[PDB]
Amino acid sequence: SSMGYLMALFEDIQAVIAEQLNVDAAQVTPEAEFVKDLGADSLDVVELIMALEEKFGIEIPDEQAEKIVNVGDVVKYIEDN
Amino acid sequence: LMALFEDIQAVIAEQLNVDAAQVTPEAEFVKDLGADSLDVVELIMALEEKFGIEIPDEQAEKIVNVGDVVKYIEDNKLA
Amino acid sequence: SMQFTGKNVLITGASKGIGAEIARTLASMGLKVWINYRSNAEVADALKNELEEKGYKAAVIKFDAASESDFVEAIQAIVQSDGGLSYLVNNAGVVRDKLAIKMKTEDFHHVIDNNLTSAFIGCREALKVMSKSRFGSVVNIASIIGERGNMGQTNYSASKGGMIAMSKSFAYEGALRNIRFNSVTPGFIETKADYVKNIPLNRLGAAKEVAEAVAFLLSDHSSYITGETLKVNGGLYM
Amino acid sequence: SMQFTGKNVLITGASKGIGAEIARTLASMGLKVWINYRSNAEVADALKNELEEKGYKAAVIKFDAASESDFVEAIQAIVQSDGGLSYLVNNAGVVRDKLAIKMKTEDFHHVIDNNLTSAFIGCREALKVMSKSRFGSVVNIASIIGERGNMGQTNYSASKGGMIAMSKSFAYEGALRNIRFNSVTPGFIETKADYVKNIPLNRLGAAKEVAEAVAFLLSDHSSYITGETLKVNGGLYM
Amino acid sequence: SMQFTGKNVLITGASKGIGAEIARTLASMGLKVWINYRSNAEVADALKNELEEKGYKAAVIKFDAASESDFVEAIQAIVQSDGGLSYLVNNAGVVRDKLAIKMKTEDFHHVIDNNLTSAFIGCREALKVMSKSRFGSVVNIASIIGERGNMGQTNYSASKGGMIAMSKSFAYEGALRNIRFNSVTPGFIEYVKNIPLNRLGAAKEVAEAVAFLLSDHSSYITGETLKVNGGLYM
Amino acid sequence: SMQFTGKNVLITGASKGIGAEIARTLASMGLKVWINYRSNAEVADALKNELEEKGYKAAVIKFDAASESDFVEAIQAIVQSDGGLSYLVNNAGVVRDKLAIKMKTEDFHHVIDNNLTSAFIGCREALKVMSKSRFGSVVNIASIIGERGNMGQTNYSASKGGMIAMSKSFAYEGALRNIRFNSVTPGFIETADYVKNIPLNRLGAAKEVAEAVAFLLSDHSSYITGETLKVNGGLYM
Ligand SMILES: *P(=O)(O)OCC(C)(C)[C@H](O)C(=O)NCCC(=O)NCCSC(=O)CC(=O)CCCCC
Repeated sequence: SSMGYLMALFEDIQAVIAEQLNVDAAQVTPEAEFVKDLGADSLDVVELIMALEEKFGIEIPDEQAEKIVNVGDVVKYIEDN
Repeated sequence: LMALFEDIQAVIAEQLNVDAAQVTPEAEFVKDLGADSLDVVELIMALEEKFGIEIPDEQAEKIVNVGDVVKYIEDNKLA
Repeated sequence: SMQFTGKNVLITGASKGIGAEIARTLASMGLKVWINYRSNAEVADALKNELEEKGYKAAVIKFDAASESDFVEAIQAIVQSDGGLSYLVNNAGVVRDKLAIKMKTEDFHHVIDNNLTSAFIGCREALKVMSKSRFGSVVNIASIIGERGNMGQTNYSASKGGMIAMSKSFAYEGALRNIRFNSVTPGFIETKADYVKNIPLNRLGAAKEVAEAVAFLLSDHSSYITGETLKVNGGLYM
Repeated sequence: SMQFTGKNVLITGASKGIGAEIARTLASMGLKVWINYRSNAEVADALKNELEEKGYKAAVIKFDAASESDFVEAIQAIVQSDGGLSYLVNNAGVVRDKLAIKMKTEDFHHVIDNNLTSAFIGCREALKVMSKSRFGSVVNIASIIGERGNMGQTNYSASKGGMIAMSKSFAYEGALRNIRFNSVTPGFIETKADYVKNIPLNRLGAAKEVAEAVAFLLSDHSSYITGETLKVNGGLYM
Repeated sequence: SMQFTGKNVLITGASKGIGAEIARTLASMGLKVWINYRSNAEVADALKNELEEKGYKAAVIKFDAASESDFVEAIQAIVQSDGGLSYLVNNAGVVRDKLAIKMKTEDFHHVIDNNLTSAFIGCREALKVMSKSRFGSVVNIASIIGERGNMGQTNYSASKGGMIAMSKSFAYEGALRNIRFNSVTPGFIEYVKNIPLNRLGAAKEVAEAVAFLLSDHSSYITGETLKVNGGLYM
Repeated sequence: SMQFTGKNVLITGASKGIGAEIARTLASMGLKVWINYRSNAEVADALKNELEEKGYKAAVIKFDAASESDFVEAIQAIVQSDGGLSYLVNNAGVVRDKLAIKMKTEDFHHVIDNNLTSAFIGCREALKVMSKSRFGSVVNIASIIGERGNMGQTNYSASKGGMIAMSKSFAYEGALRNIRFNSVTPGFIETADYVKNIPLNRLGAAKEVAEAVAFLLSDHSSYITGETLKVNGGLYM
């Protein structure tokens, strides 16, 4: 089902972010921001986007990726376009 | 005249590691140009090889300046 | 030929060799050239006479470029006479090469004091007289290479490397007022075959070829070039 | 107004920017300029017409400077038209900036092949066609980025640092036949306030300021200069 | 021994010559050395055994350093085996000298592709695998001088100058993670009158300079090119 | 640490800062260090005591490194005490910054004579005392300022750019007898405007300069002479 998929998708995204930024997965909520809340620096975010890009086999254009600031942005992006 | 001086001046300059302008007729090998003991022997043997002469030790000791050796070499080399 | 917005140039140590050809070249490009000499006036006078006979603008000026007060007064005299000074060529170096273990610190002082302090005074006074106009160019020229090979040059290299670095510092200090500072390092200049041996272009350089490199760095064509060292050596060093 | 013994010059990638101003400058000093372009002819045609309307000599020529056969044939065509080729400017180049972690190997190859191999082909063909003349001058347009490197430009810096070094090796191989090879390393050229903060001259360079340095290196005035890298960066790098 | 915070190192083109001596030197200094070979397994296996018989840690790994997939996967395998990769030495260069007018563009392309792309891939992957440790050091080694004179080196100089400028650009990118990048330019390693020290250099003298640039002793040195040539060029 | 065939080293201007850290580092790798100082001896004596209490070999020696007779006699005294002198570090130097238009030739000469002539004397004497044994290594402590220049530092940049070039000519003169000469060019050393333009995003530690000096003295750099080793965190490449 659609929520079943959401659950599983969010769980995959959460684990990527949690290793990339070395934070506990419970800190990785839809509203958490990579930098302000999860201790990322600018390069961490670039590395995070690449880590997501080849787990989910997508290309996030630089112009798109500039606007991806929190965990929910990633969920919406994959789950959309 | 001058051609032999230039030729000899060049040998002296490279042997003693000085710029040529220091190697004037009045310049003394030891006092002005800083030749030490090994330098004197090396320079003698180089000029002897270049010009095919052999200088008596007693006469080498009386060559104090550059003009002295140029004069010695004109007088003693083969035409 | 080359284009110059400025009108006159002072060349230190300009009586003979590279210095005289710099004066000759820059005068033929339309600058009024000031020919500095330190001791015997006759060669400088003859150069000035030669250039004027060829239809150029030239004057002689006696001073010791290693003397702070003498150099300062000479530039004041030029500014009084001409209204200003657009360009400066520091070329008052001396050469005295010895192996380091044979060289007294007096000998080292002799070369460094003369070569570096002269270029320092000239560059400093160029900042002072060039800054109001928001325009100027200064070339610092290193000594011609002394011997074949790499020995005997500890005071030569100290002088040359010091000049190049201090020129870069002047480049920062003059930059906002559009006063450029650049260096020229000549190779073996005819001013034999064993020397030409290691020169890719297979010949000694002409003094005129160095003078035209200096002219380029003074000219408007190098207007975005400052803090540079231009080698004029036929490929001897790359 | 600089002096040129040679009569013509080929400038790769000369439609716009620095390459077009090189063509503008050299045509104004009396050389016949060959304006290379790879795909869209309109801008090159317009440049050629502009120069011809000023009374200068100009022609356009289509080829990809990264293609050995295309470049080789184009120089052959110029030699058939003009009788020879005196001067060459390797200006063609592209950028594809990216942090290295985001850079595909193809992104790296694209810049190397287009920027460095192109200059190899031109330098090699210059050696061939200028050798029987025992005369020529070649300028390689590099960049400050090839001297100091830069974040996001691993590929561009590699291509331009390779160009600067390769040029010196061509200088050695062409020197006996009086074929000179020199590079220019422009800084930030206008053809942002943060980047200007670091430039001592406190402005971006004009394309004309690069072009006139290139002109100097092709001209007879630099006849004892080979194997050099001329910085044109306003003091941004010394 | 020289002090190293890191634990292991990958040396491309490690089977012979300078690369093999870098392996010996670094292994003797306590690093686990990964010996890259592309064709001949026998020589690399002999080196690994030599080092293991001396009480050092060593492994061999086969890949073409100019192949993107092969080199990427090889670093991945080392990270899987050892937990990470502290150090990298790019030394996979080839020398194919010819007069320029006798050089085909495909010859130029092949040398430059091998020499620059291998260093590019190595340096790029170093940035990736070293970033989380916020630590690392990478040395890019130029080809040794292979000519008595100044002719026949247009693709040699293109490769060397390209590698030196590349490395500087990597130094800017890696500095954001305390990853240093430096180059080494060897001279004549085994015309001798043009060498001030009046002898050829030993491969071990290159290896110990490489070791210094990897070691903690060079921790404020990045974007530098270290000449190891006995004064041949200053 | 690092391997040394030589046994002792003289460091000019070694009482504090980078010079003292060179003494500290080299002493910790087994060399007997001679700590030059000119003026007040208490700081130098305290360094010597510190190093001896750490189990190392150290001695102080007073001389003006800009004085030919004083420097020459000091090296003679070390050769008499120790049997010879393996290593020399020319670190003595002063700064007197000011814009050039406010700088008397006096202010220029002082820095030139103090910073460049001292290194000349030291390198010259190193050639003399190291030649018989066909072994030596000499490091000249220069600066990034000598490589790229700086506003307000026409005198310092002249002295350090002169030092860098002069060191290469010494390398040519000492090479046949295995006496190596190299320079180090530190950037901004602790002994955020500055730090902005430094890629490693920090000032260098004096120890980081000292270990680069140690490398160039050590046997590990045995095929390296006439080099200028940048220690600047990427500030200049
Ligand atoms: P070494 O260390 O054995 O000799 C030094 C010494 C003891 C001879 C000492 O300088 C000296 O005693 N007196 C210097 C006064 C003197 O003898 N001057 C003339 C120098 S000898 C000379 O000039 C001969 C020479 O070199 C000619 C050069 C060769 C060209 C023919």
